[PDB]
Amino acid sequence: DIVLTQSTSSLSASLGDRVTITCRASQDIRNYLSWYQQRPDGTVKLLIYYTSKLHSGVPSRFSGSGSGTDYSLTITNLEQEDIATYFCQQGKTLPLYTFGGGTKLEIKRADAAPTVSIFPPSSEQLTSGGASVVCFLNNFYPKDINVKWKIDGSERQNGVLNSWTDQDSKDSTYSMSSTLTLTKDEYERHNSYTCEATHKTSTSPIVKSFNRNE
Amino acid sequence: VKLVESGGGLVKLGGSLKLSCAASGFTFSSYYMSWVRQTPEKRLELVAAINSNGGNTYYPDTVKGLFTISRDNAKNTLYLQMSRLKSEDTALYYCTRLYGNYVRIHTMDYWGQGTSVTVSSAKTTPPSVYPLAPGCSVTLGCLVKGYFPESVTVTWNSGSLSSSVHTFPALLQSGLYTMSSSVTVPSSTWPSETVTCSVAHPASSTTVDKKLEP
Repeated sequence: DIVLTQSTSSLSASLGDRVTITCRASQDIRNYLSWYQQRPDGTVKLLIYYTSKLHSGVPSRFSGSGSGTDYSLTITNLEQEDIATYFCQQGKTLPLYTFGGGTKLEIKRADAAPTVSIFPPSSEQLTSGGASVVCFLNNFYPKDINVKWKIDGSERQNGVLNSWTDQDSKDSTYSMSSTLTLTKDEYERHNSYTCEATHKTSTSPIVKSFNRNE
Repeated sequence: VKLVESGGGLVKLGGSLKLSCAASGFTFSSYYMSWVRQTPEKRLELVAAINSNGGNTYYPDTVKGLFTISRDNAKNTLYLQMSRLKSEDTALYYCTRLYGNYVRIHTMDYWGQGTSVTVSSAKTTPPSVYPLAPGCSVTLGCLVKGYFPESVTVTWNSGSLSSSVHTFPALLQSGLYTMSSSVTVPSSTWPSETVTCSVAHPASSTTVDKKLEP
C-alpha cells in the first residue's frame, strides 16, 4: 500500500567521508521510519528507528533525519564495515509495513572500462540443438553498465541472461557475464553476432563482434 | 539475545514446510514476533506477524491460504507453516523480533540469520559443460548449463591459474540453473598449451573435464 522509494540502487563513496541515503514515502508516516544494514554475509542489523533514534550497539557515525514523507540516513566518517546495503522501512501500521528497494554502498575506485570478449557456441553445444552466445565484461567501475546484444545489427533482449559478480574484494571492480540463448536453427540462419557494452567511461559503446560465415 | 531459524531446504511445487525459530536471551512471551522474507531480487517483505500471547496474527496475504504463523511461549519457539508453495516463494526467511516505543510496534529490533527455502519440482539434472574459445592477453570461458540442484564448482586447469579467474553466479533458466566462468591468460602462448575447466556437481556425482577447443 504505502510505497517506499530509495532514489538510488547503489552509490560509491570513500573511506573517512560522508554518505547520504534518501527514502521517499508515498504518504506521511509520522516519523515511524527505520533503517537497516544488510551485510554481504547476509546479516541484518537495525540501525535507526523512529527516524533518528539510534539503536544501541550501533556507532554514532550513523544518524538519521526526516519527517512527513521524506527521510535520510547519514553515515559520517564512513569506515570499512559499513560497506553494505541499506533499506528503509516504514512501520506506520501493521501489517502494512513496507521496505525500500535497498541502496548498495561500496567504496569508490578509479573508473575502469570493462575488458570485453564474445564467444561463439561450442560445436558440442551445436549438436544439442542448442546455441548460446556468451559475452564477458570484466573488471569495471562503477557497477552501472548497460550491455545489449545485436544479431545481424538488430537488437535482441529476448533470452538474455545477465549475471554480475560481487565487487571483487581484492580490487574493487565488477565483472558480468551476458548470455544469449537460441536454438541451433536460429543460430545458423544469422551471420553477425554482436555484443555492445555501454559504460560510464565508454563514451560510445564498446563492441565485440563476430561472423559465422567467416 | 538470539534468534536461530531452521526448517528451510528444498521442497517441490505445491509442497509444504514448517519453519521454526528458537529464541533466547530475552522474555519471548513479552514481544510481538514476525517473519520477513528476502527474494533473490533482494527485496524484503513481511510475511506475517503475531502478538505477545499468540492470539492475534497479522497477514498481508493470505490468511491460511499460504502462510500461518504461531508461537509456543513455553518453548520460546515461533513457527511458520508454509503450504501450497510456488517458485516465487523461493527466498531467505528471517525471524525477527518486533519493537515498539511509546506503544506502536513499528520496527524490527532483532533479526535471525535466515533460512534459505528453495521451491522447485526440478529433478537432479547434471550440467552440460561447454568450453568457450573466443571469436572470430586472451580470455577464455566455460559455460555450465542445465543443472540441478545448485551448486557446481569450476576449476581452471588444476588450477595453476588461480587468479585472473571470474566465476559468475548461477541463474535459474528454463527450470534449471546456468552459470559461467572465465579466465584470462597470455596470448603468447595459447593454444600452444591446453586449458581445461573441470566442473564438479556432487548432487549428481558428476566430474567433467573439458579441453578448450577453437
